[PDB]
Amino acid sequence: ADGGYTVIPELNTEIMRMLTDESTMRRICTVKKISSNEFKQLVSAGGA
Amino acid sequence: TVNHGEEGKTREQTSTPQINEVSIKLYPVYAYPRTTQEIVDFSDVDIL
Repeated sequence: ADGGYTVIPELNTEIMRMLTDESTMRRICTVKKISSNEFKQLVSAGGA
Repeated sequence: TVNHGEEGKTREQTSTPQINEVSIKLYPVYAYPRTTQEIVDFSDVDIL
């Protein structure tokens, strides 16, 4: 009552996303944006 | 009906013509094909 209601808590408008992490999979592995259900990469076994 | 009658013979009341009313109701011939977003996004045909 003694000037306590005036003080509002300044909510940081940027919520802290605890579970955020730079995707190590997407960095170490290649990312091929594609338009299809299936992606066929040709991987030559060898034998030449 | 058209009556014949005679010279000096009283005239009976002929039946009045009848009217018929055809109620042509409207009915929705709907098509509700639940296509997946998979087909639309993957295919280059633009299946929509």
